[PDB]
Amino acid sequence: DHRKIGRDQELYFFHELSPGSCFFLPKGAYIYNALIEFIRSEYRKRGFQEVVTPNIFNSRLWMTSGHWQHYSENMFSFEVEKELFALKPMNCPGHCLMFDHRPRSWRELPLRLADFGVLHRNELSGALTGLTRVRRFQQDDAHIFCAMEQIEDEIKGCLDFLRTVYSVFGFSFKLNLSTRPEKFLGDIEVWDQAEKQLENSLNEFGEKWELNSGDGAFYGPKIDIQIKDAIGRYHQCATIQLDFQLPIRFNLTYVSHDGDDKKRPVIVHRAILGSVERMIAILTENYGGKWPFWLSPRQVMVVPVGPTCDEYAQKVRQQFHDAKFMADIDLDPGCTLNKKIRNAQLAQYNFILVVGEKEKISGTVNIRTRDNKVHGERTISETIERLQQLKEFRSKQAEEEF
Amino acid sequence: DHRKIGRDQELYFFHELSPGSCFFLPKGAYIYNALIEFIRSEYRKRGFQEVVTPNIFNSRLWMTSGHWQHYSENMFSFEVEKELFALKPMNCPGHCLMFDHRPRSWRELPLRLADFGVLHRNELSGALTGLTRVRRFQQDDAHIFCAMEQIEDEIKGCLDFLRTVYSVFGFSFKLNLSTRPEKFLGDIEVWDQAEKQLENSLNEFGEKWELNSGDGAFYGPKIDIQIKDAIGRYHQCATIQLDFQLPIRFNLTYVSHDGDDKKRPVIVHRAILGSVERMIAILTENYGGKWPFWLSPRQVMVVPVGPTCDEYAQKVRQQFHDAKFMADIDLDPGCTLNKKIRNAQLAQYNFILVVGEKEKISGTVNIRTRDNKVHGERTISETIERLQQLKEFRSKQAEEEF
Ligand SMILES: C[C@@H]1C[C@H](C)C[C@H](C)[C@@H](O)CC(=O)O[C@H]([C@@H]2CCC[C@H]2C(=O)O)C/C=C/C=C(\C#N)[C@H](O)[C@@H](C)C1
Ligand SMILES: C[C@@H]1C[C@H](C)C[C@H](C)[C@@H](O)CC(=O)O[C@H]([C@@H]2CCC[C@H]2C(=O)O)C/C=C/C=C(\C#N)[C@H](O)[C@@H](C)C1
Ligand SMILES: [Zn+2]
Ligand SMILES: [Zn+2]
Repeated sequence: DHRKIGRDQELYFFHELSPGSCFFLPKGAYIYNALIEFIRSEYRKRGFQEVVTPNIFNSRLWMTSGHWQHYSENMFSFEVEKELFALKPMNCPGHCLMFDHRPRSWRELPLRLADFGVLHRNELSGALTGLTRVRRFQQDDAHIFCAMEQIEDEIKGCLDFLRTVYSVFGFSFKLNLSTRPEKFLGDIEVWDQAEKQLENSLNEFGEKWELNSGDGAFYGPKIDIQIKDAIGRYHQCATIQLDFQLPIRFNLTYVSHDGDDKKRPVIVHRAILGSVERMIAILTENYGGKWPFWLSPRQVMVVPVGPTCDEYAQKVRQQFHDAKFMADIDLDPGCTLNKKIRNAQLAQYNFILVVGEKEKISGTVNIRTRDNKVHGERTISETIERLQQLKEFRSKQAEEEF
Repeated sequence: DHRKIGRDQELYFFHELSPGSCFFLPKGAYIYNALIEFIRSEYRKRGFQEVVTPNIFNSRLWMTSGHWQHYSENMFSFEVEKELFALKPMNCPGHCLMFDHRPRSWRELPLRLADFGVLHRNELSGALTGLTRVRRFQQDDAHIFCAMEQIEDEIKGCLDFLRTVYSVFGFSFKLNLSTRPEKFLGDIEVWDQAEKQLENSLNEFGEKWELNSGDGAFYGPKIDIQIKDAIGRYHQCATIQLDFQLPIRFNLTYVSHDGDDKKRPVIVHRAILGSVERMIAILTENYGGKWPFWLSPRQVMVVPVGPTCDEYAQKVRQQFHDAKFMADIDLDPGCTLNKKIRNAQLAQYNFILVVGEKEKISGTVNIRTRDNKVHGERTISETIERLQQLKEFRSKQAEEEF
């Protein structure tokens, strides 16, 4: 489904020379960068600070993190000057080094570090499918370093995030709490404070949530989120994961209000999209090829009524292109208006701007949609402004709200 | 000094667990993304199309491109499922695969594909210095696929690209043509057409250039370009490099206007900044920590006169942060106005917004620069507007031009 649309819409493809990795053609790449810019746009508002980290590390780091022990087979390892190195499966330890880079206080907390960095995980070749099961991807990854007392407040924020992002997509979602398992690490009082705060947040949030007892990780309790597509399928995407182990293994510390300087923070792993790749696949199948305007690789199709208008159509497009819209043009003299409009619709262009003598004289465009409805003849400036609003607010039906 | 400035400004650091790879703190990360965004802003105007490509490839690909026989000592390679894979030192072969993905025509040319993808090259620990000699970097990398006859024009565009970017940085620059070496591959006629067109555009560019004979690569002629910093030191960053070998090795063809489907295009490797890392090192060295407002990780410092205004100050600081600016705040009740201002000026904040009771009721701010010049009182909206104009135009002196 999403793969066939990927090839048909010239979004992305796969080659046997890099299994589990994807090739994004300029349009799919536009979608990639669009999603990332969305996440960042929310980061700037929510107090998340993006960082750039290394993609490879010495084996010792993975030894202290616990990957070399429990993840070793999923990691690509190689040798640099007789020392063991590996590509990062996760961004977490690198962020731990960043927190531990200098002394930190309680006034810095909560400290939220976001990373889009490239993750590699070694998946058996037989199990690889499309963008769903991959060896390479960029996850929208942030870690929250806070005090225990702050947890409840950070979680509710973390939920407010989800509900916002998904509400842009038009997804409905369900939540579930996985608590302390049989075998667990660290003191149980910490576990209890944490889980109490988690429950309080989930209840304050208002959504019906499920409790899976003992299904949490040994290093911390967790909230999992599943997304429901248009057809009603569920995909595990978002997660909120507490880690008490990581601060101990990297010996992480802040200076309390008190301030005792031996207090360790709590780590919160969170992702919302999952990975960009995964979100792209799911969205490609969910939208059925019809992309919302802000995500759309083909936003505008300028078509002339006749060759006489070929120049005007060139101007118009350029102007829309200078408005940061993805705007193409159909100049083929050997094809009819209706056929160009229809083909633009089959190619899933959100807006088709038809121009003719009347439009050339008045400096206007005749607005057609993908649906294909008529929005009449408007000035190019009016149209640009309206489209700009539809793009900025990420309207899911732009054509109807025009 | 760029290391010392990186640490003192809290930009980036290095760790023994990943030598040759850099850790970018939120400020350095801002600089990073700002540079990439600049290059993209110029890509959108010049007809460059960005793509996303895999970071690891099968040994077969590198044996096709020639990296296996040539660059293998600088490549990190590892075994997966009894097959050799490697991290990509360069983006080129993947782009060749993207060109070869479907049949193409003269109408599609020139086809300019840009890639910001992460590149690793294996450098000796002893050779590693800061951001200047690294194992990990993101190149601003583009490949132009054009017909031979188009070369002279494309090169011209390339130069115009070079001229624009550097002029934003305020960099003067040198140009040198390297031509066919004694040991060379490809037909000599092709070489002669290429070098002819290169000479022509270098001459129509109107800037003095040096001729280095036989100093070119075996696979093509090239134009190397060096930038001079404010101190008068030259750095090798930009390159335009022709490749006839890559199209042959990957068997790339397009359909000519005349109907011939057997014609190979010419590949043009181009990079303006070299690597983002490298450009960051050079700019850190060049500016002395005094960043142009658009590149500056510290844009705005909000200082309240007294506790009564601590509220208003945080609203201001918030609004500016929503406006996408980097805006900090100095709340310390134990410190005087003048030393908060002086310290902000020492920390190289471009603009210092002082906020009193008078400003709280008026919905205004009192503007002071890094150079300790007063712009007086302006509304928040006005200030945001002017600052945004100065940011969008990437002005070299924002403080003086406000
Ligand atoms: C090295 C250990 C392997 C662990 C047993 C892997 C499990 C399969 C599972 O626990 C992983 C997990 O849920 O990670 C989830 C991540 C978060 C988002 C998506 C999920 C993701 O990235 O897949 C987060 C956990 C990171 C955890 C650590 C780190 N560093 C732990 O301290 C460390 C003990 C993990
Ligand atoms: C495998 C070959 C290795 C070649 C001999 C390396 C030389 C040391 C040097 O010529 C590399 C070079 O100039 O690359 C320069 C790149 C371009 C900008 C920065 C520079 C950069 O990235 O450093 C570009 C060349 C890419 C070339 C190819 C590819 N693929 C060639 O077809 C292929 C034969 C390269
Ligand atoms: Zn994590
Ligand atoms: Zn190249």
